[PDB]
Amino acid sequence: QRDLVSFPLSPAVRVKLVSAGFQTAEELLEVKPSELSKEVGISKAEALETLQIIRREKKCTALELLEQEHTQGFIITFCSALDDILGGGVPLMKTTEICGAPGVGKTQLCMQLAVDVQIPECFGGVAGEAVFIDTEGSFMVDRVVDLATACIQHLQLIAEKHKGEEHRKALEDFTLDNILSHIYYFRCRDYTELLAQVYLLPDFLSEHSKVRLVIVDGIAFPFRHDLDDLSLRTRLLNGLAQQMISLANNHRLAVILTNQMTTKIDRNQALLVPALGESWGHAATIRLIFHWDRKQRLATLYKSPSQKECTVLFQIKPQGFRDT
Amino acid sequence: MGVLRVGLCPGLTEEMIQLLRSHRIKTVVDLVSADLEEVAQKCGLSYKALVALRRVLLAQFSAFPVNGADLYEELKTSTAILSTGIGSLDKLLDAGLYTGEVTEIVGGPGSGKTQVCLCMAANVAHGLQQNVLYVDSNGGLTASRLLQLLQAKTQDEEEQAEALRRIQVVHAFDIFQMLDVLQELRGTVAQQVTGSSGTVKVVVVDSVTAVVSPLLGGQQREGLALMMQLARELKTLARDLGMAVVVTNHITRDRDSGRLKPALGRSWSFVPSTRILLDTIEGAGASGGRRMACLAKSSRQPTGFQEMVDIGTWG
Amino acid sequence: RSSLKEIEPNLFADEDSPVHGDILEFHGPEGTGKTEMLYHLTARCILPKSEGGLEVEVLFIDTDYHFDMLRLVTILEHRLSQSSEEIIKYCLGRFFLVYCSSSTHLLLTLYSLESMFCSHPSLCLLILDSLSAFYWIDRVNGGESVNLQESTLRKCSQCLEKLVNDYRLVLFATTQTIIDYRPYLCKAWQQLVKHRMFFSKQDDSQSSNQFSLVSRCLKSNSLKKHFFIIGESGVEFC
Ligand SMILES: Nc1ncnc2c1ncn2[C@@H]1O[C@H](COP(=O)(O)OP(=O)(O)OP(=O)(O)O)[C@@H](O)[C@H]1O
Ligand SMILES: Nc1ncnc2c1ncn2[C@@H]1O[C@H](COP(=O)(O)OP(=O)(O)O)[C@@H](O)[C@H]1O
Ligand SMILES: [Mg+2]
Repeated sequence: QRDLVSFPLSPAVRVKLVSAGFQTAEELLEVKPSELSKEVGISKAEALETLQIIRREKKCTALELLEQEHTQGFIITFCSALDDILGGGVPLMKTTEICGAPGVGKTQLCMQLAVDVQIPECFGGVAGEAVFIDTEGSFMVDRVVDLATACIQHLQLIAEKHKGEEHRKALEDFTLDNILSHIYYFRCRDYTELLAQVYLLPDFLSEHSKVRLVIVDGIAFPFRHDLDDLSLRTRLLNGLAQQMISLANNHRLAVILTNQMTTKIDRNQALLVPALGESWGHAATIRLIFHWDRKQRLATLYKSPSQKECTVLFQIKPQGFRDT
Repeated sequence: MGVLRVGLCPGLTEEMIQLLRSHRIKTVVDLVSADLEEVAQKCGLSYKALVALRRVLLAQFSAFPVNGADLYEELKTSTAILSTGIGSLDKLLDAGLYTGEVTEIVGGPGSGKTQVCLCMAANVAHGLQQNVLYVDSNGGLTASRLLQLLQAKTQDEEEQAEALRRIQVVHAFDIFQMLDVLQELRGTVAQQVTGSSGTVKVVVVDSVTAVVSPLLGGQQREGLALMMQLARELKTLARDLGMAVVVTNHITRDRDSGRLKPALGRSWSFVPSTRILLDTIEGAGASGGRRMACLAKSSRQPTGFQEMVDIGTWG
Repeated sequence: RSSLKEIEPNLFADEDSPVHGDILEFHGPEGTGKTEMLYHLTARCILPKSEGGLEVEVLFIDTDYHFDMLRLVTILEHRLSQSSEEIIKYCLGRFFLVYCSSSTHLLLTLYSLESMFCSHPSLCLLILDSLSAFYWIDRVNGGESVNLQESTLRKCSQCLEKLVNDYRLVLFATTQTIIDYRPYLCKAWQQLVKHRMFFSKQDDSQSSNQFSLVSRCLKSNSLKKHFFIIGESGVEFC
């Protein structure tokens, strides 16, 4: 017994079918479409499309999942302590969200992750691509060039120190122009454009199967202005989160999202909390917050299903995201 | 009933269905609602064959009520007791968890719902040696945490390797995918009535809110129907096939007008059988694995009892 | 048969007279003592005269699949003054149960169980739990037209009223929530009820046993309030 409500049927065909008095697909499977159309007053096209959509609609256990996640590596951050606290870097097949006060280094982290995703597997990278979707216009090519130059300098240094021929073999292809051609750029100035780009993502990822990272630098800005109806915003945010997690699990990606902080006057001493309400709080697999403390930037893990929350210091150098 | 098929009931022919659908009476519901005398003499059909057909049609479509005592002795052995690692709910649940009920946990961000699900699944798979099916909808599962939890109870590689392969995981991100997965599970277990091993006894849904939350909103009505259908099929699965089903959920408005309440509105409140409201402590002793567990609805024992559960030092 | 004063002084004494047939329904939110109240009513009235009950038979129809054997057995054991292990099986062997999955299934079971009725006359109470569990499904399935909705529900209503008036039975039912209530079913159900009451409970922690009830008696328009206390051994009244 399978109720017809559990199928992606059009409301009209569903309502006329249940008005006829059918409540199981097991007997719709063998009914000839001619008398089917005659009985419920429909044509052949809707009958055949209903039949195919009904008939159209794997067995992986924990061991296979463990093996698969061990096969694919982690995205390096060039911050050793941040890699240690996160289990080895940014995990794949999961949605990661970063919050923080303005001018704290979220865009620098996004740029570094875009650069770091192209490290060859021999050195310990993932060797993939990157997709950058900008909603604020804060993507400057000069900073990316500087970060890539610093990364290639460090990579050459460590390769020379290792003194291994296989390391040299994976460097001539690792040139500035090649790595900087593997970052695909978009720009959505409105939340509708961002949603449309999100709907268009799966085909783009089907075309380019080497992509292993998707960055959406700023999701609060499109949704925090000119939107009086809160329910519509909540529905859009929930749908976007579901689509992003579906994309991450289907294409083996690492979704990176950026958020904003908002002052909350609790008790009498105001403190900063992430924006977009409380329902959005558990829409991301991992949540990270960047503090300021006293002239010292701290990266504190907030929510994760793998590691306990702690605190790690960091700072930004003219070479990019670094530790110490 | 749909169109006439051979084998549905004895003594069926095309003349019968032709005359009945000419008389504006085809389905079983209006045929039995209409008087048997009316169709018998008004249409002139034979009374004996008509009454025999009606009785054999009802009998093969009905559920005959049974006595209570006998089913009680059979349920004495059909049921089972599942322990997770803490007895706070165990004492307040007639000294044992119920296999065949819909229990659920409501908790906010970082509460520990999936941690409870993970530890319970590990305990069920390893200690009691049965297959378990886990359904994830937001990527909340990591196999490293399962391995770490298993290592806290065993130190042998073979046991860890064997335990993992009996935990089946499937990804469903839309309500149609979840419905298809559950229907496939129902069909497979119906086909596996002969077998005695390999049948999953515990079914866990990581998050039922996230899947159905986009479907709500507006002034329409299809989302409520979809969630009610999902609840009905979950209840039928758990009752008929004797499985323990555990789902999670979120909380709603905490303002002055509305107390801390489970999500999905009022209609979802009637669905589950047991509610556990995880919470975090404030002030001294915060952070870490210190979480306050409470029993909101049990419908079997007095409620409103608060306890302590540690996860950081547990497993 | 139709007597409601022998062992019902606490709740249902001074409102009725020995008559032919009646219909009762229950309303209120979740966790209000509904199923516990039905458990009390059925356990108090499933014993023979010598053991304190009425030596009557009750049929159970379940729709929410929330019926629990262990709670009923425990409440029976903790109520029996002569509590023993060998006679509880015989005391509970006068119980009939059936499970329902859909409104069509409910109607088909209703039109099938007449052979059961004619089998035994000892049946004296009929409980239908949560007839409100099939609202949204067919409400959206039937379509925009109101007639296409609750059609099977109207047929079920007429079948139930016929089966309760003709056979001298008593009916109990439970309804969910959507001035203290809202018109939920079709109009065919409002006339059936002989006494309607609402279930309520506040959020006081130290009085988790506290419960409240308010009833409407349309045949007399009498406003009556009742108070009861939940307990492990049963439902206490004061
Ligand atoms: N809505 C939710 N969806 C998924 N997981 C949730 C949800 N709400 C809470 N959690 C879980 O609650 C847990 C509580 O955080 P906590 O840091 O204690 O866990 P942890 O990383 O497993 O800890 P530890 O490794 O020390 O045992 C999180 O790990 C998170 O997975
Ligand atoms: N070329 C550079 N050399 C050194 N520090 C830099 C350089 N470019 C940017 N920074 C520092 O990195 C920080 C970047 O913050 P930003 O990513 O803009 O935060 P947000 O994304 O929240 O606006 C700035 O505070 C700036 O001081
Ligand atoms: Mg920025």
